[PDB]
Amino acid sequence: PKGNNAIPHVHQKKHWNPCSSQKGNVKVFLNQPAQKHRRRRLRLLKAKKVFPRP
Amino acid sequence: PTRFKKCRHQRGSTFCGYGRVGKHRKHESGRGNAGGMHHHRINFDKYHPGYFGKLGMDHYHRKKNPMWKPTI
Amino acid sequence: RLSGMNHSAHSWGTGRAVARIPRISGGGTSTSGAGAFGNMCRGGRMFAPTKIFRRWHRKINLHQKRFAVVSALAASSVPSLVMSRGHQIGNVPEVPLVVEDSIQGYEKTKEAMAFLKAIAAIDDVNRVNDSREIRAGRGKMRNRRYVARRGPMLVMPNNKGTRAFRNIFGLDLANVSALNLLHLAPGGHVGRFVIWTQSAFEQLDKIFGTFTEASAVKKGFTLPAPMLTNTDVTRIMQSEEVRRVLKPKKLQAKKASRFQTPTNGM
Amino acid sequence: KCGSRRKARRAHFQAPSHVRRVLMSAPLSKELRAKYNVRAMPVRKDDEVIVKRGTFKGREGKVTACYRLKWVILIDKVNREKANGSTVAVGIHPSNVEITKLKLTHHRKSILERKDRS
Amino acid sequence: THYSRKPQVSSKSAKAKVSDLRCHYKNTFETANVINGMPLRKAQQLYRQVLAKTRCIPFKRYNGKIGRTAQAKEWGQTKGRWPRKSVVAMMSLLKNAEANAIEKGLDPNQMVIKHVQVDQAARMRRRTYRAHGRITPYMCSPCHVQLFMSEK
RNA sequence: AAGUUUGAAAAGCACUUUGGAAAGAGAGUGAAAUAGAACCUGAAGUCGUGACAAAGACAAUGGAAGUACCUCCAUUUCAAC
RNA sequence: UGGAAAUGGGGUGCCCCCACCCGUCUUGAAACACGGACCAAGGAGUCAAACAGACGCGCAAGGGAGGAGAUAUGCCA
RNA sequence: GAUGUGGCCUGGAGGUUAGGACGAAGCUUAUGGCGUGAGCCUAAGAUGGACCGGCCUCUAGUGCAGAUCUUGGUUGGCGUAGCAAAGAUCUAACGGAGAUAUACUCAACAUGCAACGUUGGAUACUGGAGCGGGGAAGGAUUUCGUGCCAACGGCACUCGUA
RNA sequence: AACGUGUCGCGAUGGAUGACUUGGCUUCCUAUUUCGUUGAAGAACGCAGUAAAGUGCGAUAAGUGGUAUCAAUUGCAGAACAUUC
Ligand SMILES: [Mg+2]
Ligand SMILES: [Mg+2]
Ligand SMILES: [Mg+2]
Ligand SMILES: [Mg+2]
Ligand SMILES: [Mg+2]
Ligand SMILES: [Mg+2]
Ligand SMILES: [Mg+2]
Ligand SMILES: [Mg+2]
Ligand SMILES: [Mg+2]
Ligand SMILES: [Mg+2]
Ligand SMILES: [Mg+2]
Ligand SMILES: [Mg+2]
Ligand SMILES: [Mg+2]
Ligand SMILES: [Mg+2]
Ligand SMILES: [Mg+2]
Ligand SMILES: [Mg+2]
Ligand SMILES: [Mg+2]
Ligand SMILES: [Mg+2]
Ligand SMILES: [Mg+2]
Ligand SMILES: [Mg+2]
Ligand SMILES: [Mg+2]
Ligand SMILES: [Mg+2]
Ligand SMILES: [Mg+2]
Ligand SMILES: [Mg+2]
Ligand SMILES: [Mg+2]
Ligand SMILES: [Mg+2]
Ligand SMILES: [Mg+2]
Ligand SMILES: [Mg+2]
Ligand code: NA
Ligand code: NA
Repeated sequence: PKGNNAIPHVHQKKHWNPCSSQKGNVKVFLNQPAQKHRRRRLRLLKAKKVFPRP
Repeated sequence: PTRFKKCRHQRGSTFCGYGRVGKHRKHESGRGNAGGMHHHRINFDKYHPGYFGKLGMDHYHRKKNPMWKPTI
Repeated sequence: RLSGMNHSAHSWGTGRAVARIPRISGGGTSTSGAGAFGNMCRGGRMFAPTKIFRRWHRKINLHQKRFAVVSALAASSVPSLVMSRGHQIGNVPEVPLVVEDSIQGYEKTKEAMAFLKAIAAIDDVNRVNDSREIRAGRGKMRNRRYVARRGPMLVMPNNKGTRAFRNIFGLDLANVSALNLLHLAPGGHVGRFVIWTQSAFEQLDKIFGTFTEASAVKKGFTLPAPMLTNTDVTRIMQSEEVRRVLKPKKLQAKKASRFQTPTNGM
Repeated sequence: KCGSRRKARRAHFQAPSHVRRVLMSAPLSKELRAKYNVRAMPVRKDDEVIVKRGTFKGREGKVTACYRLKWVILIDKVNREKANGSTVAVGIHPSNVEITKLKLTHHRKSILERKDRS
Repeated sequence: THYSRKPQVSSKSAKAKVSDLRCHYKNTFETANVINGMPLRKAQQLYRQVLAKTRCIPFKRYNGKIGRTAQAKEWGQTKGRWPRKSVVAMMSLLKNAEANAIEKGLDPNQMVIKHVQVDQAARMRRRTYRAHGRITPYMCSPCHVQLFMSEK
């Protein structure tokens, strides 16, 4: 049976999942802490380079 | 966690709670919201009154910031 | 995403006395006509291949994290809980253990070891040292060769010092400004053995606040109120006030004898 | 250092000839350590060693070959007989032997000067 | 471990064996088993008479739909044959065992066979061609033989 | 398809003898050859051999309760106990 | 105090009695209904997203992010 | 068909507590003991040779008798069906380990059979639209000499396009 | 009797299991980082005292020159600046 549930609209009918025949269309954030570290390091290096300017 | 699911309890039952007669087939009633007026009409009418039709005027380019108005 | 599916396999259909599984095309090799594309076939694709967008990480409420840290710190000050967790504290002078702050001026591991022997943490250090061994199972081939127990944790007020303590095997170092629950309750069990310096011990009150004064560091945080004012319910149950209102004890029937009782009226 | 056991082992067993020379080092005697203040040196042909581990423990002889392809050295006095009566040498890993007298050349003396701990 | 059984007295026994003989295992099984309890000289006479076709080898286990003969009556059977390739192989094995006994310093006229065992060895593969373009196995089945004898 | 994964080290079986040879019987190396060369461990299934149990034709297997014979198994007892 | 006795297990045979071949679809199988020569290794309710209910935990007329930054921090995803 | 279980079992992680060259894992069983049961534990190995058990949490590619299931191996049928188109070989001497190969008795037969290459004789077949002598397509050392007989020439070989 | 059946000790055939792992898969980072008519990628044929495949190389052919190092390479030949030819 189905019963009393919300009518679903989940919007996943395109080839988004990478499989044996599809490249997929996805974006993950597994590099977030590394990129945060890189940005802070770049800011510190740039400040050292342009010292004493703000 | 996989160790709390019904599959672990059903190992050895050969049918996993879907019956010998009806069985577990692919799509026995169509996919998604199909048949809302034909063979799912009772469900749609008793649980979701007002799903079908049109009502009211249209507002083409809605901007919510000019409509912001909270109350206390 | 391509593993097990890099073949041009097709089913032979019925009419040949073989199963309907897809089979490798071609000829001239031992793999010609063999099964393919199936979780039950040799060289086939696994069932439900694993993906990288599984939920690996978790969110936790900030207040719940702070509550857990507070509970671990409170448990670390009960000597019976520390022994139950498994640390060897039999010659320790006092729990919580607080020492002078001059240890930050050490420069030699020999001096650090002398201090540990004086403070009597050497028993736990020796326990950790003697527990070292090679890991059991597959983990020894995956850069997890050795395992050992957890020893005492020494808390410092800042990042200075620690030069003479870094190489001592079986001793952990912590900073009072960033206390870690994974180190305060290893394996999910409370009761870590902690050695405090005077400066960090004094900073604790300002860091964590009291029941009535908010923390200076954690904005708008106070210690949770207890559910019970006194947690000794046995004393309450045996107090005179309760015994005054308890129901009286009555005399019961005598215990049945060894002989069987009769049941035949006629 | 190297947190990968797989990478550490690959570098050891695929090392070139000049890297295997350093890996096949032996400690010096107490008398030689006092004289040069050096704990260990790579083994060289025409050196004097004494065996400290294994069945040939206590034997003495002169190094005749550093094979470097089988990770062994050959000593003249360490040998055994075959079935037909001939004599063959037995290889010993350099970390089991101890050097008792160094073959000194001009380049060798410069190396000892570099590694002096004083 | 070499032999499945051990002689009662080792100093008065001789042994012999052969591996991967390249004779039919079923034929060699019947040929070797018939001499299990016989004296050495009596066993050698029997093999000579089989080659002359005056006595036969009884086939007791692997005998499905073979011919009947009158020479099988002395063994209490009705089916027997004269496998010459197995016989000459067993003749050589007895000579080797006899040579071992003489080297020890025993009398070959006083020796009795006490142990005979024949086992299947690894097979060799050829092919044959059938109707409708089919290819079907065409295999060979060699055998292992071991024995020892003791002096009476 | 296919780990050449013997052994710490080839020390990879000199020599006697039977055989055309393959090999067998001795001897020897090695802590082990039950580690003898694509040689660590060496399962299941199937087969050979020795000893024993018997057994008609009820296809065989199976249950329940006894008995005959065996038992490299366990526990208990061995003195006014 | 023994090559001991006794009581339980274990093995093989025998006697009297009892006893249709497993899995499956089916109203109905033992069936003249289908799949079934033997063994080893492999083999099938999973991951993600939206919603709801029951149960556990924190706070409460408020609850909570996310993205990002800052410095302990330059061992530490 | 639903639900419960300080219910059993498998690979890995955070803790804690132990074991091992006086022998870990794995493997074998007329080795008993325990549990209603999934299973757990001990004994023996005249097996093996270097790792690994219990308990509390966490985690998952986590339990097989059958899918005309997949891959590898084995197996009764079975020494069975058969190895029947193209007429065919016989003899002596050389060669070869391939023989005239024996315990007693004994003259020889009735106790070493069967099979092979070369040469000389004999007897046959192909019958010039030939199992004659040369080429194209295709093949690519199959050509020649010496040696050798593990596998291959569906029987055999001392022979061979091996 | 014989064939056949059953249990135990030993032995064959067979290659599972355990332990091992210079391989795979997945996730991050660094930078003076992106071929060719000045003939590339790919294809062919050759080269060692002994050399089939593979690896390296091109008639200067398992390689010439330079810097560093510091005594081998090895199945067997062969050769023999150490001040580093
Ligand atoms: Mg319904
Ligand atoms: Mg259900
Ligand atoms: Mg249905
Ligand atoms: Mg695969
Ligand atoms: Mg017939
Ligand atoms: Mg045919
Ligand atoms: Mg072994
Ligand atoms: Mg083996
Ligand atoms: Mg077996
Ligand atoms: Mg029945
Ligand atoms: Mg019907
Ligand atoms: Mg049925
Ligand atoms: Mg009927
Ligand atoms: Mg059907
Ligand atoms: Mg808000
Ligand atoms: Mg796994
Ligand atoms: Mg049994
Ligand atoms: Mg699975
Ligand atoms: Mg299975
Ligand atoms: Mg026939
Ligand atoms: Mg015929
Ligand atoms: Mg025919
Ligand atoms: Mg004909
Ligand atoms: Mg003859
Ligand atoms: Mg002739
Ligand atoms: Mg012609
Ligand atoms: Mg043939
Ligand atoms: Mg030129
Ligand atoms: Na569904
Ligand atoms: Na003519």
